[PDB]
Amino acid sequence: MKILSIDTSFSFINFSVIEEEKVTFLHYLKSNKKTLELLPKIFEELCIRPENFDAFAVSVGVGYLTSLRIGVTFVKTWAYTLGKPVVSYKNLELLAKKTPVPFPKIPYLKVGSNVFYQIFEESSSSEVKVFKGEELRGYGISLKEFEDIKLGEKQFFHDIFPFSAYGGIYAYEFLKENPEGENVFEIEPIYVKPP
Amino acid sequence: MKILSIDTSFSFINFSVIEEEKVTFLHYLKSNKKTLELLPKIFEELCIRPENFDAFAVSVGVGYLTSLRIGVTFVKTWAYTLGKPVVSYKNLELLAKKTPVPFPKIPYLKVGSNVFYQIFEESSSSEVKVFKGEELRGYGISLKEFEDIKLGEKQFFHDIFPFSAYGGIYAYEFLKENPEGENVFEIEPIYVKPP
Amino acid sequence: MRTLAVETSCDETALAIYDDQKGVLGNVILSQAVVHSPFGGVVPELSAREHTRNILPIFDRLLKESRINLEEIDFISFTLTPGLILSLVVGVAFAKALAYEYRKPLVPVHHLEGHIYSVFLEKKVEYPFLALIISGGHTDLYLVRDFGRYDFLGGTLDDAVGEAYDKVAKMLGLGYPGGPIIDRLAKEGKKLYPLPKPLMEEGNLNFSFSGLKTAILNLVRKEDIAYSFQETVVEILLEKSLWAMKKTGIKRLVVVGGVSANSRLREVFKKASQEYGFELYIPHPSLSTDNALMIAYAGMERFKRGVVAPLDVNPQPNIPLEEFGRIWT
Amino acid sequence: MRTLAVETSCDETALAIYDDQKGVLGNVILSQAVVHSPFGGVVPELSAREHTRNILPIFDRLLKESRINLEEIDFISFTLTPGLILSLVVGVAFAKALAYEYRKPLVPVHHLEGHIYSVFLEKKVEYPFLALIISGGHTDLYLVRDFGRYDFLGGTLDDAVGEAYDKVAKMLGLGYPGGPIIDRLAKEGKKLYPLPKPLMEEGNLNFSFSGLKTAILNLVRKEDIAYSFQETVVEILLEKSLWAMKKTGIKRLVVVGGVSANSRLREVFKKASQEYGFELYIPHPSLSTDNALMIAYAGMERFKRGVVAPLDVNPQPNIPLEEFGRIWT
Ligand SMILES: [Fe+3]
Ligand SMILES: [Fe+3]
Repeated sequence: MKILSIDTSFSFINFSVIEEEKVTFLHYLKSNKKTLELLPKIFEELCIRPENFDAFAVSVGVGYLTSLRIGVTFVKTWAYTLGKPVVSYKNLELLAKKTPVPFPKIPYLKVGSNVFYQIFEESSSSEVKVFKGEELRGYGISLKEFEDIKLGEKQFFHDIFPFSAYGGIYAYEFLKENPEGENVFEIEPIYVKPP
Repeated sequence: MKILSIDTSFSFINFSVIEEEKVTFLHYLKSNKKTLELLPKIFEELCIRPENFDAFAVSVGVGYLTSLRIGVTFVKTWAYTLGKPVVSYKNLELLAKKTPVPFPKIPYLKVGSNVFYQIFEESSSSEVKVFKGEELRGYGISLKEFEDIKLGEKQFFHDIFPFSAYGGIYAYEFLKENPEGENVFEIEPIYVKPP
Repeated sequence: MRTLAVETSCDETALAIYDDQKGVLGNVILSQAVVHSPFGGVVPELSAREHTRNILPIFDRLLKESRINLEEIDFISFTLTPGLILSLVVGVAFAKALAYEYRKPLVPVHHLEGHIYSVFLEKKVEYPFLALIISGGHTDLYLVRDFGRYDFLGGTLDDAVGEAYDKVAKMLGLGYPGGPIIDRLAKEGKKLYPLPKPLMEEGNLNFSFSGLKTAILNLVRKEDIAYSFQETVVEILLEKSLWAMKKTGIKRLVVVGGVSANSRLREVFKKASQEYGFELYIPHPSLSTDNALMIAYAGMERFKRGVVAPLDVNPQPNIPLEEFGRIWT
Repeated sequence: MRTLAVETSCDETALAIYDDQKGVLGNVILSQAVVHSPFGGVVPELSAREHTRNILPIFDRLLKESRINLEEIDFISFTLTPGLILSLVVGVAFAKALAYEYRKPLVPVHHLEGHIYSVFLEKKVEYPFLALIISGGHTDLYLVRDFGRYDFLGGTLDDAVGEAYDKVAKMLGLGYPGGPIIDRLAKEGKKLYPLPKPLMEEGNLNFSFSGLKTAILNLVRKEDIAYSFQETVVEILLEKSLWAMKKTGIKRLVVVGGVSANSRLREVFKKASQEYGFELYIPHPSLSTDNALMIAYAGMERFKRGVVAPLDVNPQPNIPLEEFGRIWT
């Protein structure tokens, strides 16, 4: 099983290859170039070709909506035309699940002027919320990029957290129990705010 | 400050660029190619040129000794000839410092037939030890690659942990207080066993 | 040769396959009118979401209806500019995904250039000719000397014709789409009240329409109002077109864009061509509104001249047609 | 033109700069004899650590003594094979680091090819010629028809001469380096005891030396033993060399490698060239042991023929000289 996993949520675009249940390739670039300047030229530069993969994974956010729409459209087009499974994954869920701090876990990411966060307990979780300054109980989890933003009683900041790597490992697990993947026509970025 | 950070400890070779205190580039490849087949051709493919950096960082392990010697020699040669600072960093220290599990922390990595581990308390740490099956108190920390190996009372496995990214962030912090870096002639892989 | 064309510049998701020997091999469109109707206009973010959602199902229908394999496509044509940038990027992403996957060249098309070439689908037009483009945010006259060679002659100083129809219908309270509703109320108008024609100076090829919502407020059956507004607009369009032929000496006129589907407009321009003896080309109504077949035709013209885009080509909200033609031809 | 040469194939870290018009511009070596001495031989892992540690300080000395800038180097020469692979990779890494940094070509050299060309540093030798290479794990005869064109004629079926010296000295209890110690005890030998010469069949160009540690045990002053062993070895080397000249008809002989520094060997071969009238080339002793100048000279020969290595060139513990020459020339 060889999976191409893509993350276009932030200016640190990144993609991974998952094989034998592990990351065998990861490319991560923080760029001010526009998403369509980078894609698909960056794939050609790294000799990444969609026909070489058994399955695809893609972040649906939270993240910047235009760059999410662009990445999701690349991947859906490849997965649908090649008849290959595709798995979506969620950034804040990965941040909570992969960070071994105690509950409650408050992963958060900033997109434009909004700080989006979500609250994870052991057996339940909230919707994605928009931070307004509220005092929050528990452990904030974010990225070094957002180190200046404090949520919860304590904060942990990942120096780096390439969502495409974690999403690809998750997709690998997902496809063991659901080999058909998720419905390709239904993959959409997560929308928190209305249009 | 633009740092090129290199990790040749394992078959997942990886390098990062650190700027403005953050990872702006990371390339991570699990390859069965020999270290000198990959270096320096992989740099030419990614347009990475040593004269473009202010400083260099390199892992001294623990890791495979020949691939560590090769990476350290690349970086020392560049840092010395360009007159740029260089910072070494240690893999097991990074694994402990960056994983928010409780103390004691037992990071471990496998190299050939040896499992090397180190014990971290809040204010002291052990030497790098060789695991012989002993029951250990505390939280084991390793990589998914080594998920089949259990140390300590609980285990945490990083899906991915590119040492060059964490080492480059550390080197960035290091150079703020010690702008001259470490003595380039003294950078050597960590040796645990005798020759 | 044949191309798959992609058009997502505004509020319609359009894909088509065109073969320059066999003609239309496939053609699928999905309008977003229903979803924007409650807001009284196109909402950019919502339009982008709709393109993202609808483009794959539309493609699936296009592939099942055409029965064509993507390996048999010679190049991907797509609209690069102008339009809503949040919608443009969806079609470009889709076009570049297929082009990279199938190792096919990319050929960019300017949306108004597509509208010009929508009449070539039915009948080739000799150069040079005049193009009146009347759709969306545009009411322009161009002198087309060759493919890629478009001289801007005049445009609207305020509202385009489409926006005027919407503002008028909303003024007297009516559905958002504006166009169809006024063309149907106007068919029922008995008396023709006089309205003032704005610019209308000797040799001036620009347009103004917002100076009609003023005289409209100075007022009667809503049918006579729709009828009177529609007559004044069409007359302004014709006179400006006539002046452009006299100023240039060119007696071929292409009338394109969504407003070119208006049945009264078609009467008045056809009549004038009969009375004045100039050649008139208006597309079938199915080609007056946004579609990807017109993108395919202009893509053929540009490909045949050896012009392809690099893989990192990036859409932009508004490159002028004249400049686009120089850059890309 | 000029090259920086890198040699880390065994237990000496050697860097040199050679200019084909100006001669030696720099030359620095550091032996690891002291560190391996306690183990009675070269320890591979320890040797690799020493190269890693010593190569940068040696370079710093080379740059300060030569005063040359790396921008002025035309290409990097380096030993690719044969040798200890854990040591080889250190010099290759260093050579490839500089080549990539400074955008200079890489030119690989076979270590025994370096030994052949160590005499060209003092005097060019006409082709074809015979090479007796006597160093390390090698006691070989080659017919050199041109640069890169080496025909293997014979080699040792057990111990090389260097290993024989070490095994003999250890046999009668002495320091590890073996060579120098026996050459100095032998200078004090009075009586010459007879020892059996192994192969020594008519026209056979192979070598055997381990059949001497047997007759040695059948035994007297340790000085007479060293003297008798040394005489038998040198005589075996000479007779085999003489037979090779008669079998090939070629009367030019190059004698290279560390054992070529032995003062008794030089006497016997020089005498034979005087008595038989063949041309003999032995390098200055400073060039008999590993150095990078000989690597530089062979690197010049290969570069001048247009041959460079790709960036991903990989060392190997043991490509045969004959095959290496065909591959790389
Ligand atoms: Fe349009
Ligand atoms: Fe040697």
